[PDB]
Order: sequence, then C-alpha cells, then structure tokens
Amino acid sequence: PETLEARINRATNPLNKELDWASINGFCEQLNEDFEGPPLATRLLAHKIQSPQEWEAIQALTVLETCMKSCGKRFHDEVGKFRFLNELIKVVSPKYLGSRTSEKVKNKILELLYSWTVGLPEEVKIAEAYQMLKKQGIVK
Amino acid sequence: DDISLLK
Repeated sequence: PETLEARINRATNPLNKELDWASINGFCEQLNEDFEGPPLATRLLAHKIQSPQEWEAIQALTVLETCMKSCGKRFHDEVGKFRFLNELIKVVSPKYLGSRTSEKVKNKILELLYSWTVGLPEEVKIAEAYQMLKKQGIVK
Repeated sequence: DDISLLK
C-alpha cells in the first residue's frame, strides 16, 4: 500500500475540499502496525501541524485527534513523549510560533491537550506539558 | 528514551 507519508499528504492535503476521512483512517491504521510506525507518523504530524497553511494544520490536528481515539496504545506512546509535545508547545507558545499561528489552530491544540489530560491520565507527560501552558498563561 | 520538556 501507500506509505505513511503518502497517506498523510492526502489526509492533510491543502486541496481537499472536505476532510478525507478515508485516507485519514488509513493513516491511523498503517502507523499502528509498523515498528517504525508511531515515531514516523508522529514526526510527520508535527511538521504538518506547524504548516503556515492553516487548512493544512487544522486537518493534521484532526488526524492527530482521530488516531488518538483508537485503541492505538503505540500512538499514545509517541504522542506522549516530549519529543512530540514540544512541537505542539512551539505552535501555541508566543516564545516560538505562537504569534504567527492562527487563533483557530492554537485553540484546537489546547483543547486536544486538555481532553487527553482527562481521558488519558495514564500519560503524565501530556498533563505535565498542559500544566506548563497554564502557568505561562497560554491556558486562559 | 525521550527529550526533555521544552521551555
């Protein structure tokens, strides 16, 4: 089948007129079966989420959201590592990309993080990262 | 292994 990259470029393609739920699903599926899967997938979303093109970032976030909802224990491991949390922080923090980032994209990320501190207490690093955004005042 | 929390 198509590689993870090909799957993500379609799932987050700036030309999509609507969410490509098909290709998206295919993404969460494929990544959760390769040993190198999660780390790769995780690195790709990070880049997509930081795109200057909002629609490309919004879809990426939707993909991240989706794969996190499946019983993908492996995906939660990668997303739970600061190796990935830092990338989301760079997008919402003013000290980095936070300034040039759309309000829409930043608010979505904050909500995504919250929801995980709730349905995924098992992941402390997420709560840890989320907590820092609180102190900085990012979390109004 | 994992990097530290960004500042």
